[PDB]
Amino acid sequence: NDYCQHFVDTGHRPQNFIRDVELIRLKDELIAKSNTPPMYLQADIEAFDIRELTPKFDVILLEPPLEEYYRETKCWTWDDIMKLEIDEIAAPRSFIFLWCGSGEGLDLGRVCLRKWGYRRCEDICWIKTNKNNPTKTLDPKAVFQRTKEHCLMGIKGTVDIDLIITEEPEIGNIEKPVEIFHIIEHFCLGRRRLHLFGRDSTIRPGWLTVGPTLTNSNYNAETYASYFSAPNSYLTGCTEEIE
Amino acid sequence: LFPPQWICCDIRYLDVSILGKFAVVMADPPWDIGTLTDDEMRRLNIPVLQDDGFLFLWVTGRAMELGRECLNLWGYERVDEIIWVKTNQLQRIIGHWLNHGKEHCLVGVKGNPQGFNQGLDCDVIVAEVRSTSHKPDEIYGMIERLSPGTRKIELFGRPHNVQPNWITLGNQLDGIHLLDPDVVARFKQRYPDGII
Ligand SMILES: CC(C)[C@@H]1[N@@H+](Cc2ccc3c(NC[C@]4(O)CCCN(c5cc(NCc6ccccc6)ncn5)C4)cccc3c2)CC12CCC2
Repeated sequence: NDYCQHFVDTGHRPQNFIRDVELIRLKDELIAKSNTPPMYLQADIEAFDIRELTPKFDVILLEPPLEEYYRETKCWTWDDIMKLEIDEIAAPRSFIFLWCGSGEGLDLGRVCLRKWGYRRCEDICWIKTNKNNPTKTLDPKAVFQRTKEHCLMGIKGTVDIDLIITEEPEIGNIEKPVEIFHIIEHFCLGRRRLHLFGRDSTIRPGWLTVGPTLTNSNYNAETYASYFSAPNSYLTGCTEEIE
Repeated sequence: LFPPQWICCDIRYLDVSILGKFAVVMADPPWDIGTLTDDEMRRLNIPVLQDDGFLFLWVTGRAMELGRECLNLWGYERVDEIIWVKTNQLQRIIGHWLNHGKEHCLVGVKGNPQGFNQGLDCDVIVAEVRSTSHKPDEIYGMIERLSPGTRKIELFGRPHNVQPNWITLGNQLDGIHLLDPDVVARFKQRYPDGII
């Protein structure tokens, strides 16, 4: 069966036909007992001195609002994103997960990762199904219909698959699948976790969220650093808390 | 000449100027991740093969970056990226951090191609794994719907890749099989004793 021919026939994307799309439970519980209280801070990140965010972070999730997320609807250009001083708040060993979209971000987002000093180790793909709606408006450069987004993973310093399959969100809904959070937390990369350009709807235990549209803030740098003072400085986030 | 054609050779040393221009070029290189070093991939004479059209370039691991390098050095802008979701015969899905469910194929444009059927397919392939290192036949159907009847050239193909309207080059092909008269003409002129 040629699903590409089938999509040309019927408007059903090939990913519509992927099927199915342990001890993992215990690891999830250890993550959940390990998680810091959620913390969040409204900040216009264009105008915001990033260095106020301390301590340096083990994980950075970066979800800038690309103009392409608003097909039928302040956007950030890759120009703006590349100027963020991401390297000033990243720990010497740390990880970045950058949502790149499906256009020039696949290239420009790689330039950022190198500019901030990371090498890319994984290319995580959000494949969007259209089971509930067998039509697209193409970017002028596009050769094919774009049915996916890329979240690039980066490492600097010394269980899950690289696919997320969900149904295409409603027009003007820009949320990324919450599955990206499970993939991250399962890596057990440390507990200082920053989500840049989060929203009220993305706040989450174990995470600090900073964004222009947050309606409330609770961030205090000294309180936040208190969660990781000894004897907690190096926990993976997947181990039992120290008494 | 519409039926399959091929040239067993070393793509490093073949004078590809004899082959003419192609609406589509596809390459599935053996990346140094019988491989080629990175300088041998940069120096491949891709730029002569096309004036206007598309390049399909499979990549993996660090050739994800390096293939973007060759792609740009060779004169292309990357305009799309196809991913193939690997399944079994029952449509379930099959890098030291995450398990890999896909292979990547960069899509690059050169010049100004006109009369192509952009938008017909979508950038995801779902299809069953065949041999090791064996790309899915669906890409040929997508490439034929995008640019029907035009000439296409595949670099680093194996015998199973030979397709109508395509000229396959690779060092595991059986001999030289050429039917287009101009290609036969330029091939005998440049290679009178049939040795490359
Ligand atoms: C996602 C992609 C990236 C992944 N690809 C990986 C892949 C691609 C092709 C594979 C293959 N191709 C057949 C070859 O002929 C075999 C030999 C090498 N080569 C050459 C080289 C050459 N000059 C140098 C030279 C000559 C002589 C002696 C030394 C050096 N001249 C002509 N041909 C190609 C054969 C076996 C495995 C391959 C794996 C596959 C994908 C798509 C799905 C995954």
